[PDB]
Amino acid sequence: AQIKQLLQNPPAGVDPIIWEQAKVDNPDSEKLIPVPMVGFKELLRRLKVQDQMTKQHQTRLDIISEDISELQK
Amino acid sequence: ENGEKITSLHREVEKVKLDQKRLDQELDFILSQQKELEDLLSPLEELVKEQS
Repeated sequence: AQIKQLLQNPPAGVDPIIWEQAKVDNPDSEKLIPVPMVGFKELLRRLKVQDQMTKQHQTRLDIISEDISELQK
Repeated sequence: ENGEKITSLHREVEKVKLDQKRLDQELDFILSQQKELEDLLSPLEELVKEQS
């Protein structure tokens, strides 16, 4: 429910009709909710997260890789 | 899109390790059947040099 909890009632100062439409427009609602993004530094933002994200992906992939090596060895 | 694969990677990886473990301890034990079934083919070397 909690999704339902935050996604409605609107965010940061984002207009309510647009915020709506991102909800309908949303390609992939469980995996995803609409999150307000704010001009360039925000994209900067996103990227910082992406990188943050990138490193952890890489690593976990390494963990699977190590376990597989152990099994094969 | 990649993260998901990562998931069924984790999956199926620790069920591979459930695998091997198992097959691992299996090999001990098939192995132990081989130390017992051996001591005692003889001590079946009594029972047969007695008959002799």
